[PDB]
Amino acid sequence: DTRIGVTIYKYDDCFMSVVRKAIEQDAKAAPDVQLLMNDSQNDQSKQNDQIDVLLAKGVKALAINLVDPAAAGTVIEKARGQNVPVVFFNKEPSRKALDSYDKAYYVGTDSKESGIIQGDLIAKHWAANQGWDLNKDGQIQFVLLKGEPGHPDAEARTTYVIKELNDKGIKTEQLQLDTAMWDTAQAKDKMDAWLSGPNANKIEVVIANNDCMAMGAVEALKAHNKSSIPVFGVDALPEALALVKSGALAGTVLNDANNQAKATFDLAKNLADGKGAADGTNWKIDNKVVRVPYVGVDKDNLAEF
Ligand SMILES: OC[C@H]1O[C@@H](O)[C@H](O)[C@@H](O)[C@@H]1O
Ligand SMILES: [Ca+2]
Repeated sequence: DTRIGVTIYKYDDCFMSVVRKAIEQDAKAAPDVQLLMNDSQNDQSKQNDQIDVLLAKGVKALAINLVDPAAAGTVIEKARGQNVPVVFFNKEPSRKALDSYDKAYYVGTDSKESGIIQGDLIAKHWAANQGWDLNKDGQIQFVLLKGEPGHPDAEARTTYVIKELNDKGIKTEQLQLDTAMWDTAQAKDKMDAWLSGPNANKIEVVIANNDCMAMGAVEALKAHNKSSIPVFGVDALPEALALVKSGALAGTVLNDANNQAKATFDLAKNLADGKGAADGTNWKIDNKVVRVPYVGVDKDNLAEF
């Protein structure tokens, strides 16, 4: 049997819980493979110790979902000590980090694409709902709930949702922006504060970098009887799709957990076996990276998801 060590940055991350379960399902098809699954409990120091333990247990590959993206180098040097391949997933290392070790790979997404798609969804809905322009100034007065600072998805989704709106001719005014660290409760509390402050009446649209934060905002809006304000997310979690159906969420963007899990597993297994990373698969690896497309979702195409 081939042992592959896997770390998930925290099992209670909504999206990574989906990915974790998918990778375990994929491991069923490989009777020759054993995954050693680790919850890093949102602590890079805990993850680092877990990786040491995995390497001591003789794993032939690592699949690592970092707590801290900047810690890729640290993790690479651990893997290098055993000359073990490492497939990073979902939190993208720098190009320099990936190039520092020939056995380091990455599976994830084109982060900017999710921001562009989200911006196009907002543009569509804004044009179709001019009642959303509460102050009739032709600009979107928005608040934005950001993911972890420095996380490539948080940075790209935040930059590109606004860039895309602006590029499409829709001016925007940032009323508030803060991180809620990908978390529902923090997002709910932050949105509630914004709704309880002076100038809460100016808020026209809520933009969240993910669905779990969007869901927290939905709950805060409900508490204030402000559900007329639209909310947009990213991931297309099942719970989020149910809120698209009910009208509580205006739109989201599928982050394809199933294919990211499958690519991570396939590459890790090949690398563990000493084969080419993409051998026997149709994955297109571009300079050691696989990116899986995002797809926008709203009521108009929900039936497809
Ligand atoms: O790294 C974890 C984060 O990954 C992102 O791609 C997802 O959209 C977030 O929901 C998740 O919290
Ligand atoms: Ca306005």
